[PDB]
Amino acid sequence: EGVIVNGTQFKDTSGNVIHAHGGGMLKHGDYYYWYGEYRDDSNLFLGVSCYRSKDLVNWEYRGEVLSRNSAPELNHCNIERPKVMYNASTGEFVMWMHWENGINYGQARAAVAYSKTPDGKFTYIRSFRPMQDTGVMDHGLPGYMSRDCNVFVDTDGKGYFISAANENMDLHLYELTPDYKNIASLKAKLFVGQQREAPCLIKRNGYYYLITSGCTGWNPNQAKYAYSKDLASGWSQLYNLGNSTTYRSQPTFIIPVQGSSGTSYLYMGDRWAGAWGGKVNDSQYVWLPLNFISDTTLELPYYDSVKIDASSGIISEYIPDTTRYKLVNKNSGKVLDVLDGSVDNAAQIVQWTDNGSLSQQWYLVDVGGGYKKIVNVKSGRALDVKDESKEDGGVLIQYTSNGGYNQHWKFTDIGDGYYKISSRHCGKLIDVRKWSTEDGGIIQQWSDAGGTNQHWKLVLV
Ligand SMILES: OC[C@H]1O[C@@H](O[C@H]2[C@H](O)[C@@H](O)[C@H](O)O[C@@H]2CO)[C@H](O)[C@@H](O)[C@H]1O
Repeated sequence: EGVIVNGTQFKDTSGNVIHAHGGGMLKHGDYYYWYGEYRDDSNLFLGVSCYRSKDLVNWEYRGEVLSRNSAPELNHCNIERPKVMYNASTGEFVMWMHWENGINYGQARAAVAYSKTPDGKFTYIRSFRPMQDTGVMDHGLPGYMSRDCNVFVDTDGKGYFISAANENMDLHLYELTPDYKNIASLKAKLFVGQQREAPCLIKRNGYYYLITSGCTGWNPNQAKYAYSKDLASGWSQLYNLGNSTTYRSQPTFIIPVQGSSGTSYLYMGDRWAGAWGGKVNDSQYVWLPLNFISDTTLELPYYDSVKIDASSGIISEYIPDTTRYKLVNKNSGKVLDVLDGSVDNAAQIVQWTDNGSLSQQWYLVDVGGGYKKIVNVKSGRALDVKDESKEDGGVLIQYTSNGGYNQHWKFTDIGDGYYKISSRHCGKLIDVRKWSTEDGGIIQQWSDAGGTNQHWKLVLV
């Protein structure tokens, strides 16, 4: 039962709430290590917890790899978004983070630590504003400002540290020295004046991807991403990821989960309790699979429950009720299907002859109220009203799950095993365009006209 429930606080094997907010993860040896920070009673840096696991669902407490006792300046300060990276050369784990006074946010500086072991007590080094010796001034103080940060290890073995500089208006990508413990140079300035936060740097197939968020404090916002063949330059524009609130969370880290079947990229986020006036320690977590439609097209769907099999390297949606269904039209006798049985995103939904194919099989996931999710079997995509249309003739397609109301459907029994499937967005029924009775008939959205082309029978398979 390797299933995770988003919007909650995961519990470790001990039965206690996991506290690794704004944390990250590292895959070394046979274990996945989850680092993170958490405040105390005075909302100050208490410690950087570390959790270990092989299945990525059951986490074991390993203590604080970093504490407020590890250093004199760690006593009364703010530490958030701590990330850990491994060095093949040295053989030691280097840890980066964001440091503040605890009184204010004027000291936008980065902090560094390291240890010979992953779950061992780290030794704090120093806190500083990158390029301090260069003499450069960034808003009153020497050295580039450094708040929200993250680490990345390239294929060539070069370490990288990224953080928000120039009052969180610009992103600075710093190249680290071979030891990962110092900054070697300023690789490039990314997305200037665009004010992107909570950056996550990853790589797939010679393509670098940068998942960022907006700057609106606790309030969740529209997450975005970009790609490039080179870190120095060639970066694309910003493309929206997830919904308008990133499913009520903020991106924190993204790691490749490799297994026998292949590689599935895992997304980590934080549902900050600050949104509803709660303390940082009451923040929940949101884990979702990061899917790659193409080298240039990314997808971040929202599953209320996610199943993970680290061994095989598969991250997909968890369906509570695996019961398969066929939706047969009363008028045509055809069943609900996907055009050309495609698994592509935004694929047109059409009616087709009952041929017992996968494309014609659908799950039904309850999502509160009298509404449900109609999910295709051949493709985990959900039945969706294109562009959240509220007009007659509005085409229906299969799209990535995004918790949108244009993906919620209510079944209204009309008798004899037939239903009127209305959308939650406007209330219009699933309709076969122009009363079509042939294969390829466009499935659309239309007002309840009492027509038989709007009536569907639910059949178990
Ligand atoms: O493309 C399908 C997709 O559309 C979303 O609606 C978007 C729409 O894509 C976009 O063109 C428009 O500018 O904004 C709409 C929402 O704000 C749906 O949300 C999604 O479920 C899919 O249907």
